[PDB]
Amino acid sequence: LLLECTECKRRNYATEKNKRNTPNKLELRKYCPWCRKHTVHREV
Amino acid sequence: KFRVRNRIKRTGRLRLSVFRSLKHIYAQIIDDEKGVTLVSASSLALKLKGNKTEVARQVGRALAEKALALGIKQVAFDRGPYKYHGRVKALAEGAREG
Amino acid sequence: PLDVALKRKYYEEVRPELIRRFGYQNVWEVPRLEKVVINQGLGEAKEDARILEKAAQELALITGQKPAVTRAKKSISNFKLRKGMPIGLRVTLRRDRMWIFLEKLLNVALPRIRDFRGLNPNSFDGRGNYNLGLREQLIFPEITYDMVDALRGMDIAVVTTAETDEEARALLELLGFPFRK
Amino acid sequence: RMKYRKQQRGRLKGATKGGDYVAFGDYGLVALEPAWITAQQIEAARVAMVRHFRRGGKIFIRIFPDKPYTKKPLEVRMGKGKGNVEGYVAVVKPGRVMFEVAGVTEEQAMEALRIAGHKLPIKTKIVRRDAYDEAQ
Amino acid sequence: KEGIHPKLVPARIICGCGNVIETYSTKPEIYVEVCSKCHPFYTGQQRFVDTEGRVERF
Amino acid sequence: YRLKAYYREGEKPSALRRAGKLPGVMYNRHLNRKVYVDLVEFDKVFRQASIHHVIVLELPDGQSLPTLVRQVNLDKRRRRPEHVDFFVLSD
Amino acid sequence: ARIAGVEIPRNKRVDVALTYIYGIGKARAKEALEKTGINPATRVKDLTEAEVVRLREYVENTWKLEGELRAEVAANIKRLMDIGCYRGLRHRRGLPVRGQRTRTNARTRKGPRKTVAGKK
RNA sequence: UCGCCUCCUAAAAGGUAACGGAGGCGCCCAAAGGUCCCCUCAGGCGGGACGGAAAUCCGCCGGAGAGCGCAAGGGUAGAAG
RNA sequence: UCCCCCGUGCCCAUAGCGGCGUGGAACCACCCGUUCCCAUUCCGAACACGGAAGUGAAACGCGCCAGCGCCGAUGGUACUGGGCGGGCGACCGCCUGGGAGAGUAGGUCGGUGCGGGGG
Ligand SMILES: [Mg+2]
Ligand SMILES: [Mg+2]
Ligand SMILES: [Mg+2]
Ligand SMILES: [Mg+2]
Ligand SMILES: [Mg+2]
Ligand SMILES: [Mg+2]
Ligand SMILES: [Mg+2]
Ligand SMILES: [Mg+2]
Ligand SMILES: [Mg+2]
Ligand SMILES: [Mg+2]
Ligand SMILES: [Mg+2]
Ligand SMILES: [Mg+2]
Ligand SMILES: [Mg+2]
Ligand SMILES: [Mg+2]
Ligand SMILES: [Mg+2]
Ligand SMILES: [Mg+2]
Ligand SMILES: [Mg+2]
Ligand SMILES: [Mg+2]
Ligand SMILES: [Mg+2]
Ligand SMILES: [Mg+2]
Repeated sequence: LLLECTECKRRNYATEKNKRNTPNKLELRKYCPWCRKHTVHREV
Repeated sequence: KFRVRNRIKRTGRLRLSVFRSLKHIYAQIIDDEKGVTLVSASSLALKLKGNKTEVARQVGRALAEKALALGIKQVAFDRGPYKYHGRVKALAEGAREG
Repeated sequence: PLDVALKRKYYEEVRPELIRRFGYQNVWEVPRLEKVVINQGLGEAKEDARILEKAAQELALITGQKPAVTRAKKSISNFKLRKGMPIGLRVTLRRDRMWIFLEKLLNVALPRIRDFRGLNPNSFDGRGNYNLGLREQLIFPEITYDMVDALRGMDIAVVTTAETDEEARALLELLGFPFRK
Repeated sequence: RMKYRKQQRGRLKGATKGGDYVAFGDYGLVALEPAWITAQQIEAARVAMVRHFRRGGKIFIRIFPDKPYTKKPLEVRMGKGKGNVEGYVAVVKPGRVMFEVAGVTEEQAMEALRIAGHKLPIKTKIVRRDAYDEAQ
Repeated sequence: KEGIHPKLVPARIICGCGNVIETYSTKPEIYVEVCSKCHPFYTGQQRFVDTEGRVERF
Repeated sequence: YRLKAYYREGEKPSALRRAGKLPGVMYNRHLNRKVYVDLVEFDKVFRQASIHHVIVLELPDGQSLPTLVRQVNLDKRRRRPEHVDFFVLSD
Repeated sequence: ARIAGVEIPRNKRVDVALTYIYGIGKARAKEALEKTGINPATRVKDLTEAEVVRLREYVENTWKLEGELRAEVAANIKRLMDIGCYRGLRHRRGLPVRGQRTRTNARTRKGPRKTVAGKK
């Protein structure tokens, strides 16, 4: 499903596409956001 | 074969091609787009007996002094069979920052 | 160690014997020994928790070297395993480890296969490369009945630096291989 | 017997690889005009010859029908026709040697290859022997 | 030659028939059943007409 | 097998065919001359003596060159030899 | 301790533990244990290795066994299938050989009954 | 049948049609992505305990005929495997 | 200034494969060991480090060979811009310029730069 990474209790959905049966479930990806550079970005 | 060719993944100029023999180590700055070897340095036909890590450091010192002898500061490492290791070219005098 | 007894017998008798046999022209022209590989086919990856990597430790305790699980290249549906992964055990023995393994093999293991009239000297054929199978894996001087669950027959292949088969024949027959004639 | 075929008409233009010489046997039918030689005309001429000189010699059919001749079943135009009305067709350009008879004498060969040319749709020459060769 | 190992301690190999092979293996004390001193050896079969000339004659 | 042949000096192969001449080359690794041998005699020469027998070309200037008839380009349609070239023998 | 071939018995009495070696039965196991000289009722989980090899020197060297015996039995069978003796034929198709009736019986030389038979 | 992709028809730039020929897509992948470092394929010949004639292993010949998630081309090991 | 060797490129098989002999003063490699760095889903086989006891045996270099390969002209057909005709047709013919592919003669196991090391 089309799932968007959020900055951790913050903004900046990062909008990836996960393959939910194959692993998901706290998708964690370091990512550069619009504000406050670099974070953890758990999905949805 | 050692078909490795960490040759042709070098298109930036001033290609420092090394050669780690069983006896010596050779090194030479080649120019690209006009293939002319600019400076070079052997190890055992320059200096110290076959303590090869230290003399491979010393051939690099001598080569970088030869490079600043004609003023070349940005280069690019080579010799695809490298495995960058105890054949050391941890140097000053060449601002590749290698 | 470095003074393997078979290695000493090689370096002190066999190389001058092959020199005085064939009329060689170089010390490196004599057939040296460089490879003893042991393969374990082992198509056993079914359900009900069929682990079967105890045989890897069994082979490691035989030879003295931990074998690698090798994933199947092609997937065929005749035997039901597929998609690469599951099992084939390989170990490769070079110098003194190969020599201590051949000291354990040629003198202790083969003399015993359950009948053992000999080896099969039609088996070299062109390269150096003497290959020989083993029906029962537990002829070796380490592992008897109470360390296994099933019979794990491997096959070894010893490779020489010999261009033909006659040269490797004359090498291994004096290293201690018997044959069938 | 293979790769997908309801293939196009082509065009029976100039003949150079379409026609070299007679290789097998002695005598040979050879075409003088480009035409489509069917499998039915191949079988018809060949069983004219083998039944003319009965239990005779070798009749090499050097052509081979490899082109699906297509015929619509008497209707309008929606796609290619169903294919292979009598079957396949050897595209034959002139100068091509179609049939060769081997070993059998000239009196049976000239009165066999003439029959083959009579069942073929092409005006033909009949060559004797001693054509193009290469060996030293 | 890495971290994991079988550690290959020197090991005499006694046999039953008396031959000792000084080799390298795991489990440094090892003795076996048969090694050399079984090389060309025991009972060979008595042939056909030999036994049938043994059994009877007229 | 002797045979008379002339010297083409680069004069229009289709005009030689119009004349009835069979054009050709006389060639080896020593010489290379375009020729025309007359076809109304070359057919009688060549169907008698094949490519296994040594022809000898007599030229307009004396030369009775030994040769092997090397290759014939047939006319693909309209059956006749269309070009010849002669492997001239070497000494 | 293995004895012959590889055939190792454990935790059993020795004079029937020898029977698991092919070619040794109950009678030879009675005989060639006290013949060498061993108490024939010592459980082989505790058999002295000197007595194991003093037993094995009589086991292997005296009579032929698994392999050299087994193979001569099979070679006797292949020798019997020669041109057609009556005992080598019917080894050749598995029927019995020493006077067995086969009209109803012989399920240990035949099979699995293939019951394809029967009238109407 | 209606959109998209691959050839071909397409006439050696491109484009080009028909209810012309022949196939596919409506996805997938947190490693089948990035980078660093290694390694070479399929096949055939032999030789090898169960082992299919192609499991796994060894040795030669193997320059791409293997692979690249998927159709088809283009490409490609001096990697895209 | 020339051959010898080492790297490094260019043209990309006219230099490749397979042969057939030669090389070891150096160079280069094999080797001798795994303590040292780092190593291999196992294996210092590879990679790497230490060494220099021995050897050119492989590998490589350098020569001869045409067997395979590769290149391959002169011609001449094919094909064809352009023109002009014949053919109810399938298609063909002539002139004008181009002009192959295969084939045949043959050519061919390098050529060439750059920096080192050596008589
Ligand atoms: Mg949704
Ligand atoms: Mg380089
Ligand atoms: Mg009876
Ligand atoms: Mg186009
Ligand atoms: Mg990828
Ligand atoms: Mg095999
Ligand atoms: Mg096998
Ligand atoms: Mg591929
Ligand atoms: Mg798909
Ligand atoms: Mg492609
Ligand atoms: Mg070249
Ligand atoms: Mg040769
Ligand atoms: Mg020589
Ligand atoms: Mg020297
Ligand atoms: Mg090298
Ligand atoms: Mg050599
Ligand atoms: Mg050509
Ligand atoms: Mg040409
Ligand atoms: Mg050559
Ligand atoms: Mg050359």
